[PDB]
Amino acid sequence: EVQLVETGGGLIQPGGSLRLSCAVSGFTVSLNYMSWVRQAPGKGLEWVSSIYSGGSTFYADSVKGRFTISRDNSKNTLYLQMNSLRAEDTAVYYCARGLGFGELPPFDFWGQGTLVTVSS
Amino acid sequence: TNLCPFGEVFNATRFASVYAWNRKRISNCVADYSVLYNSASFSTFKCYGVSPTKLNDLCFTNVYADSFVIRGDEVRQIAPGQTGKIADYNYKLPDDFTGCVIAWNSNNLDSKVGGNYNYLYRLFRKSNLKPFERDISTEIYQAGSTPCNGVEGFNCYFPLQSYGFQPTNGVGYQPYRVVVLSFELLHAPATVCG
Repeated sequence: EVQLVETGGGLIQPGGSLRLSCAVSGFTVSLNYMSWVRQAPGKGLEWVSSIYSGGSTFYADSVKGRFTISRDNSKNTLYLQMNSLRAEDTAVYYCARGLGFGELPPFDFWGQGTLVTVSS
Repeated sequence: TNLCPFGEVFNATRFASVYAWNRKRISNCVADYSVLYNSASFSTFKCYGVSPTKLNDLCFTNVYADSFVIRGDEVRQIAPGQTGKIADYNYKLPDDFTGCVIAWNSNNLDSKVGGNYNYLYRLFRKSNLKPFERDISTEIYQAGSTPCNGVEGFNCYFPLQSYGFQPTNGVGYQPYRVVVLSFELLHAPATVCG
């Protein structure tokens, strides 16, 4: 069975930082194809970023550079150190596993969702 | 005088897959690089290390021909210090790349109706490939804790997948026959120029 943990919602301000976590069971985060996706009001299933099994990483246009991807091999969990955000980052981010490819990689799993509250 | 033909690579009948790419050691003959430069029948022509025009005055020791066909949108991934799917899982370039890569559209002779299943590309690997590395393997990939050899299902993934190349594909989903020339320099004298 594959379980998903989406935690890290809270009172956040643009330009600051917090930390996000994704926990999985079964396979390992450092060896499978993971991809970050988000859902927002007025927005579709917006792809955020991805990490490759060989070590490489790839982000979207508006999230490259500011965000960083993080993972722990023995902890079998994955992290998103959200750093230097903007006000337009208010969304619900979902952790998922990309099987193949396409416009977005096919995700057989969906996260439980955590809603980012960019508000002061 | 005394030319050796190179038409069995650029004008070859059939290529191979990206993870089964061929190498053609070339030495002690004459190159005609100005002709292939002024051919103007290739959509992509980036020639690393040296200037593409005035390279004819200098010749090196050995030239190895590498041939493969990829989709039309990963053409930027064949570059030194560049990441991607085939860059990190099918063909890795050295950072100090001084070679010469040629690519062109090839849907009209290889992308038949319904797509071709004769080309396979690697999907999963433990790490990135080293530069100038070939992996001739049919091993089913293990993506979990249970062993994956002779068994399928969850985390027992086949690393090789075909390509869907229909004639009605867009500009970013067409088979591009990509050839790259690697230049070698050593204590052995230069051989191929004219």
